[PDB]
Amino acid sequence: MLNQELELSLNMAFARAREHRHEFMTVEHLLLALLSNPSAREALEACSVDLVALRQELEAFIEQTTPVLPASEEERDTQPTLSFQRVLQRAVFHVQSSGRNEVTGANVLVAIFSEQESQAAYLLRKHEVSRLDVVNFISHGT
Amino acid sequence: ALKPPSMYKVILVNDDYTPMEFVIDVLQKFFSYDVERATQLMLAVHYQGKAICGVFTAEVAETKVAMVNKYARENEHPLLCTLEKA
Repeated sequence: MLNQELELSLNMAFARAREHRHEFMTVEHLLLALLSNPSAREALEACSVDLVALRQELEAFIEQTTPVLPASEEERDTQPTLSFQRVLQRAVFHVQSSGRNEVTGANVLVAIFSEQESQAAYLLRKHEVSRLDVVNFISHGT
Repeated sequence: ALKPPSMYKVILVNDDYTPMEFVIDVLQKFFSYDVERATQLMLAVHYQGKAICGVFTAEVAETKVAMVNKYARENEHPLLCTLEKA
């Protein structure tokens, strides 16, 4: 089960991908919607992330590459890339092996790092963040 | 030291049992082609042996390859869809 906030952030980015009529919702869509998620950004801020240079780089890349539906037919709905599906699952599955009943934004953030061929991850890694870093912050704070 | 993730070509591989109309349909449904081009591309597949249907981010292509392959599987034909690095 996902925490109220994460689910907001999801419904948020989803609702955005329909308004711009994007065929697929990617990780990049996610990592991005994550940028304005309490739990997520705290971690990011804590790693000294340019919350603005990211947002740009992502918004920008989401654009150049996300196929858009033909204005013609509406018998199609935003399909989650496989990568999205996987991130989301690696996070639910971990929050599950910790007993705590709710998955947090940061929980998902850590997940993204594991989709090694996504941009969202290359971005995060370009901004000097690392899984450890995010994880270290969530486990203790430092 | 690090590089943004490659782009992937999404290929269609010819086979002797898949009906061409299916291939054409797959091309139209999953790649937004009009009949003119769709039929051509099919002819490539058929005579070339394979054909590049489009080029996307690895993250996306993996997904198109999966959808095309299922549809194939669901409509009971061996039409193979693959991907390659740009």
